[PDB]
Amino acid sequence: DIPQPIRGDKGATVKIPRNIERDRQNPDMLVPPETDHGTVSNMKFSFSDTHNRLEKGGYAREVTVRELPISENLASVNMRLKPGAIRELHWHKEAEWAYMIYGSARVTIVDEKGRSFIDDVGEGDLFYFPSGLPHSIQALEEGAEFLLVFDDGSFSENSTFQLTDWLAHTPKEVIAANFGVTKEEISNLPGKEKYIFENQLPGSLKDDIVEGPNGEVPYPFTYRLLEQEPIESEGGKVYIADSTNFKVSKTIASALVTVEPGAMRELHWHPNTHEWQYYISGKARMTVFASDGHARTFNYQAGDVGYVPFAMGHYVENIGDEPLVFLEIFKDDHYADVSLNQWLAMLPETFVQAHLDLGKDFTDVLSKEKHPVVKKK
Amino acid sequence: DIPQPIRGDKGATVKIPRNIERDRQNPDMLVPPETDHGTVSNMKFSFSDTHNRLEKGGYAREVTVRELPISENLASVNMRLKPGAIRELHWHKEAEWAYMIYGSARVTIVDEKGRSFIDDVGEGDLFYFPSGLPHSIQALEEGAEFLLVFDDGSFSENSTFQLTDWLAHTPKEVIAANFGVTKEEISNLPGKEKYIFENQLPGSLKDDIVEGPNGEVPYPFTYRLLEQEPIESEGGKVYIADSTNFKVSKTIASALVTVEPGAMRELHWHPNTHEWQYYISGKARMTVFASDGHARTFNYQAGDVGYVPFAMGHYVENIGDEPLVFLEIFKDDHYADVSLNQWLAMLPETFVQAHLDLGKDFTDVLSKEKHPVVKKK
Amino acid sequence: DIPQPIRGDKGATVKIPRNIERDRQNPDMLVPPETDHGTVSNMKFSFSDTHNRLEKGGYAREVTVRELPISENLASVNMRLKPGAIRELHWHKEAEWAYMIYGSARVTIVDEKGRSFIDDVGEGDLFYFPSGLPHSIQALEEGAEFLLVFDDGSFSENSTFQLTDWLAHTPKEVIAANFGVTKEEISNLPGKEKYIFENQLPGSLKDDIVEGPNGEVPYPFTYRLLEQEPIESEGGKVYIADSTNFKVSKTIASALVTVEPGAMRELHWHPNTHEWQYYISGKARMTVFASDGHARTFNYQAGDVGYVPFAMGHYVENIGDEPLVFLEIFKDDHYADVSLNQWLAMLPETFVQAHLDLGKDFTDVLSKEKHPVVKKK
Amino acid sequence: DIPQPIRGDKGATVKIPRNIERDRQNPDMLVPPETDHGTVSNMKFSFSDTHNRLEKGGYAREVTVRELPISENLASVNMRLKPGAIRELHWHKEAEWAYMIYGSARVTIVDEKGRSFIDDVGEGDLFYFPSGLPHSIQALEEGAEFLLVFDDGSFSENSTFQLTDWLAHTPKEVIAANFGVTKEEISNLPGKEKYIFENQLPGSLKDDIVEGPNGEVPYPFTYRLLEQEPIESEGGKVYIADSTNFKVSKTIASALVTVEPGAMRELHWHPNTHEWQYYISGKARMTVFASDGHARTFNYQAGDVGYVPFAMGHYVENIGDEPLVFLEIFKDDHYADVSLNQWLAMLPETFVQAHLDLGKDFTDVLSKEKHPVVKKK
Amino acid sequence: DIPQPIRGDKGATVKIPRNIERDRQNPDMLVPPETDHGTVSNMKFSFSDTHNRLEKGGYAREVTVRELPISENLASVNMRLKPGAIRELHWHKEAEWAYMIYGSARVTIVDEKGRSFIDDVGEGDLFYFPSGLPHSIQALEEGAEFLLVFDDGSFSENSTFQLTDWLAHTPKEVIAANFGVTKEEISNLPGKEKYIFENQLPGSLKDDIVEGPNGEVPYPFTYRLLEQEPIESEGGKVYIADSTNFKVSKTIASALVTVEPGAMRELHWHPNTHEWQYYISGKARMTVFASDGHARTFNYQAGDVGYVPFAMGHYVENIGDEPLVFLEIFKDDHYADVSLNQWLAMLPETFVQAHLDLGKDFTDVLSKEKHPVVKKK
Ligand SMILES: [Co+2]
Ligand SMILES: [Co+2]
Ligand SMILES: [Co+2]
Ligand SMILES: [Co+2]
Ligand SMILES: [Co+2]
Ligand SMILES: [Co+2]
Ligand SMILES: [Co+2]
Ligand SMILES: [Co+2]
Ligand SMILES: [Co+2]
Ligand SMILES: [Co+2]
Repeated sequence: DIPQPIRGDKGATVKIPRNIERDRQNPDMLVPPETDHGTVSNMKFSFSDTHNRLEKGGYAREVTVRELPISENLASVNMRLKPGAIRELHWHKEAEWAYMIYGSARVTIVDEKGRSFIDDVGEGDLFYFPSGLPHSIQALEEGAEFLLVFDDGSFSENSTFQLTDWLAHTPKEVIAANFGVTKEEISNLPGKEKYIFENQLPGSLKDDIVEGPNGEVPYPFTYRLLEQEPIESEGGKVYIADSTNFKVSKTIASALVTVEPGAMRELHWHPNTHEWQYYISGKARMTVFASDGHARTFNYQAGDVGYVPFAMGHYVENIGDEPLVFLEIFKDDHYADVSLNQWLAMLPETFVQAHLDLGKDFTDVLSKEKHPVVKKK
Repeated sequence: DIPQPIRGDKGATVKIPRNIERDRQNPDMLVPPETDHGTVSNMKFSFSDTHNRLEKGGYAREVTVRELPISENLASVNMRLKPGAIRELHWHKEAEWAYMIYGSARVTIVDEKGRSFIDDVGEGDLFYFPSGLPHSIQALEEGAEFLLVFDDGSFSENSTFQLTDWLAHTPKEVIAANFGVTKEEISNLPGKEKYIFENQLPGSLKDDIVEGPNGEVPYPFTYRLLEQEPIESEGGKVYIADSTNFKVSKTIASALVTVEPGAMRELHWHPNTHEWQYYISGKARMTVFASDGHARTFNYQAGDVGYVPFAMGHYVENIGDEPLVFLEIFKDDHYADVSLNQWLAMLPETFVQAHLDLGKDFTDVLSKEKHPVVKKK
Repeated sequence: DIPQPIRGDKGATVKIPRNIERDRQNPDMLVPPETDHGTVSNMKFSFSDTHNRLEKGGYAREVTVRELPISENLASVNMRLKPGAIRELHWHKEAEWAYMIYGSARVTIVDEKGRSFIDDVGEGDLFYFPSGLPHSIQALEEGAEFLLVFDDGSFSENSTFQLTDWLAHTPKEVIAANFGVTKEEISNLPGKEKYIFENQLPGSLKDDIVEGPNGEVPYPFTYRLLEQEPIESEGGKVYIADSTNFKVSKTIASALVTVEPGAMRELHWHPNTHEWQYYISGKARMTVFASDGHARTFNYQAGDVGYVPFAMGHYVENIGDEPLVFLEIFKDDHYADVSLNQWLAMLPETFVQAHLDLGKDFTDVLSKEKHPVVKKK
Repeated sequence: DIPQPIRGDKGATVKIPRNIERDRQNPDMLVPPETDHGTVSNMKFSFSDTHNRLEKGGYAREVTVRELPISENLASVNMRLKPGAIRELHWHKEAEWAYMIYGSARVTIVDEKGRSFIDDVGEGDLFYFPSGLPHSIQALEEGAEFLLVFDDGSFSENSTFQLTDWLAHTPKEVIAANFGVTKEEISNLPGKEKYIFENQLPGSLKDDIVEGPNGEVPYPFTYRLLEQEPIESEGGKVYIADSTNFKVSKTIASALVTVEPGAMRELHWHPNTHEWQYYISGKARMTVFASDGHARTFNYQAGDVGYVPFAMGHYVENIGDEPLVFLEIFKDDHYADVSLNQWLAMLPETFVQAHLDLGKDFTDVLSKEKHPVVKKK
Repeated sequence: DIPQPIRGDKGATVKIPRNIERDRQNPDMLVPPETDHGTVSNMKFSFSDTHNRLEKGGYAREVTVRELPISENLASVNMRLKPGAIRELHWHKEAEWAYMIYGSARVTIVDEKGRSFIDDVGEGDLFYFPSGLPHSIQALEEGAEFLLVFDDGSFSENSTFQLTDWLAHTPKEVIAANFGVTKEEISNLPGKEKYIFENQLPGSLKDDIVEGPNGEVPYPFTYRLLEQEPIESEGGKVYIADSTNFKVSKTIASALVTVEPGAMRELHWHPNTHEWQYYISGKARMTVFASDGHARTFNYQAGDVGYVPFAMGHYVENIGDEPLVFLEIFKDDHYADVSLNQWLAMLPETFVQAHLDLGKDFTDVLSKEKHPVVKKK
């Protein structure tokens, strides 16, 4: 049927032309909980509402601070590559973190000491490129689609540094003198960037490996997140990757969260930094508690970006009949949360009861072990 | 008698209605030293000039960047609790540092790993809560009055995150699902925050201690400052607590300084960061030397906040007949100063004489040992 | 007696060393009204808490954004001159408005067309100097003390442009070529600025007037504020000067308000801009209403600066037994206010009743005429 | 002859009065490479275009963010001292790094623990003073001329903290009480700063050394850069000093680069931070590649400051017949670059060929060893 | 000969490699007047130090806030066109003012009511294009070279809105629907912008004029500056154009100043706004007096930009043997200045004497008429 912004005796039918589809995707916004209050920034933006850059070989679209101004420290690109297609050799000012949602791809990277790392990634794997280090992505036989996250909200991926672009804007005399070749020998350099371009499939990983007088990199730039043992609680699963296990990932900590229907990521906050979210699949609502009696609830589904400013209280509730699967990203060297449940369980029961005006029947259910995802009884 | 802004042949009597009381509290402002020069920001604000928030169980008032704009990195709350009264369980974005001026109180804190620390503090003790970590304060039988310092000037304590406020702005369905209880069971949750509230006195410390599967915290969140051996020089005493002795205090370094009458905190500066001051008792003047021939003198007494921007030269002189007692606060992992006296004592005497146009009779009195507080002969 | 921050069952006695004199000056800050709520910036500062610059012939002290950061658009100097003493010929980037509180002075100004205006100002008169136009102030037989207001909060009086300072930092060859004289004829130029200097009394005003070829200025730069007919209401008087009557005063609108014991400047706000206040004599309290359930009360007396950000609700109550006299200053081309009383009086009484849940007995007292100052019955 | 802004069919003769000398110093600006494109900030400023402060004993002139706004993190002073002349004892907020271009000088420094270090420096030596630590420079028998670099673009050296200035603006009573002497004994203190002043030559280094109860400094504050073994490639030499070899230099990394005629600093970028440059001798051009098809070429010669924002591609080409010698400065704890040549040499040749549309004849010349300076064949 | 930074006993010879040619251009910077003091921003930049954009038909180079950061409100382009060459139809956010230094050009503009103005401008004429109004410039038989000034310092000429660029980035279906034509009829549209392009000479002005239904523009967009009567004084001429005579020039006031050898633009300041300068021919020095004892002298010659922040004192002295010709530009609706001479001449002579410690022999030379340019006697 047709939803209306009505809650008990409050609200009214909509009398003007409206976007009923979007209203149906945002039931907790058209009709917020009575417990919402006050001004809170927007914490939700869909990749479907962004310009998609189409190239021969795939596409790329972004959610940055220009779409979602609350997220000043983190931005993201949803990138797709056809089989064999190459995201051109390049670098940026920002560090890059990635999750492989679909397919597989080969990455390259050269570090500051001239050492190369080349590796394949599959679904559920991560990669991380430190700031300034040059890299590439090439999709294998199935193609690839993945999420890139960059540690500056102002990022733009029409504005990174491309190999062929650099050369196209360096005097020919200089390129020739740099390499010890003639101007003639470099006459066929492309006159513009490629960005994404089609290419034949690469050979075996084993045959791409390049040996150097500087040795192997000390830590890999890929990580098999789904092959780790998750934190398992009743209604779901949590896989964490930060700089304590994925060693190179110094500026980005991540978690992949799965929430079964009827379950929720429990009430908690982060005492370290802001949370940036991407919703891979499913449907959720989350209330952000902003202090001083301020709270706003948001709805999310596949393709949405979410956000929770530093230290604000939140939960993520599955409100659909399918699994809810989302990433949590933090610009920091480690993941950390404080669980509301565990916090109160570790305090004297009389003290908690004095706060909450509730009795022993509440404090008895408190648990001193942390269960990030909990399921309704 | 009635003081006038007159110094030698300079200045004149006041001919308009005036605040004679305040003028008497500020003799070095109504009549600055001839050596003051140029524009310098205000470095002085009284808690008596702030709004006091009164609650059942005590009060709290603050000096922030909105009162004292030079102090952008540090703000402070003067908080008072009646016996048994509780400063409600809460958290903030800022780290918190505290000094117990009067009475005693019990604190609680839970860290990111779910480990609890509960302890009593008495006069002269400190506590420190890292950013984001939740905590509480409850005054014991004498009540309590203490100074809180927060590591962001923009702090406001009507704007921290309260337990009952968070719950009051979370949908009931969500609270019930989070804990595995019915909406009925949480029906009596307060509909608003408490902030400070009255409560019966707590039992023994020994009986409040809560055991956990995550073990004890690695370092205590309280510190007995007055039980340490002070640096002792002729006219006073200095007790320092930074992250090298009070291990958890990573973002705040402190010193409690006592200056006998006729004595002064010697000429020095800090090569690391800004100094924030609180005057516990007594009366002082301080000249801040701001470079480029700029200097301004300020007066201080009990209840005043003071400040010295990064690297500016200063001293703190007791100008009353009682002990002068004040705190120095630094947003850094350690205390450090450069003493003017010791600096010059460690340089060739001819070199110093060449600078100062003074002879061997001056350089002979220079001391290579540091005496933070010196007494007039 | 000794005031305590106690109101019924709220609050507690002060247990730490305190500023009792300042507490007596701020009773509505030590014990605010219970209707106060939430974070509001400081709206109060005393000239007695500022460094007084003393010179041969008088003094100058200032309240600027460095003292009162809410006041970004307006700054003030309290300046005193002994008989005959001269505030040196100078100019600034800011426009300058002034109120003569004590004595009398001669002012000079030259405009952009090379025309001069020279006039005497006594108690209750104003002057106004448009931005960048050069001027001077010289006290007459009685000396002078006055309040200067500048239309930028970042103002400093140590940093305006002084005549002798300009000449001291111009090459002697250039000064010589500028006036067609030799270097020797200007060798006695002061090597530095004077700022304020002693001098004999000037002669009669009529013998100082300088005629020239560009004619008289079109509008005077002085105004006799107390010689106008004030708005008189039950408990006081209001004298207004803005660009509509004091024609040159384009960037500053002003009002002098007198409030008898037991009276108040009524509840109102300004739809145009911020209010800057100076308290000439008497004792006051004001609550600033900041919207969204935020309000904060402040106390003021002789020598205090006050402030009310744009559109915020306020009243100014006399809480002493002597008349309360203050200036209201606005950076705009006219004075404007909305009176709470007059506003409701101009609406249908039943509409007002539906809002306030009061009856005809309330709406019957509302007045359609504006009475800016009302007296307690 | 007379150069014109003409390149092939583009540009035109200059028809207005012009600066032919400067045009001759900037041939790649009057006539940029065709490969330049788009808006790029200015990356070049000459010390010859700055105000020189002359004192008895030498001079000092600066290039700061007020001259070169792209350089917000780094500023520089070119300072000259006559034999025996002393740069007065002082300190700043910024850390200081220096290179001795001509002559020799003695430095002093006292650290936070009261330990002194006194040492001589000669041509090609460096010194580094951590922020806030007080120091001095005195030229020996040949005099001295050197480059100072400060780690804040906003630096000004008329605004650092001078010993005699501090004392000149401290009340005499306070100075006397600080040292335990009479006001009489300090009567001859200078009434103003000296900054740079003449003085007789110092005695032996051995006789200036001052012994302390706090021991020797753990790491020296001077460094003999030219006595280290340089990285040697075909057309030049690179000497690097960062915090890994010059231990105290925590915030500044440096390299001195020598480029023979016909040679160039190869194409590279820095993945860590911005580059600041000083051209000691010779003549160069450099193209800064700013991403998104933006590139601008600049010319440089002795006395010029240059700059390369974080991660932008660049090279430095000798375009004269003398050696090109320049400093590269980075605000970071280590030097790091990525060499374009080595980057591509460490990747599969087919992959590189696919990017560049070039064959095996290009990829064969790629070198896996880094040669910072390369010479034309 | 070889200039050295030596003035009497102050300064020393330059011991490091140096830019002797630039030093010869800046003698009052290598050896400033002793009356100079303190930190002042750079007020000088050369067009010769900027990247010259070369196109078929001419060139464009710019001085913006990225070159001269003190100039935040005004930027400039030196543009050259060959005979018949066209600066492509375009518009910008900034208003545009121009002075024709060489040759002649045809300009077009269309206003907000759809009315067109087309006119020819020769040497010494101005044009002005209000913000956002579309225009073009086309050189006549001689070619043209001119100075453009834009009322925002952040301007870039690579980033204005070009006709063909707009069409190139609009969907072909939309362009077709916009004009009621087919996609094929617009297939020959340029695929990119032209910016500057060659073209045959236009015909007579009379045959270019386009009549339309909205009528003639009310005020012309060109002005014959050199055909007005200048202010003539002893050593030169001043021609002023602002909104009072050149009616459309609402945001830019201008003056062309000619100063004979041995003459100077007298000591004055502007009470309204900043001054931006361009030096057309000749050689000058100017001291900018910045208040508080700060002043700095700069040298200028043909091709230089200069600046004087709001209200700062200045003069412009011809220091060569040829006439000195420069533009003064102000972002305001009128030109205004206060003359130091005229100012003092309009005050009582004894008041002036008391300030300057000079006698009647000085005040007797003061002139009540403004002479903007004075000649050395
Ligand atoms: Co990338
Ligand atoms: Co979270
Ligand atoms: Co707290
Ligand atoms: Co200190
Ligand atoms: Co004035
Ligand atoms: Co008002
Ligand atoms: Co230094
Ligand atoms: Co480099
Ligand atoms: Co244009
Ligand atoms: Co001028």
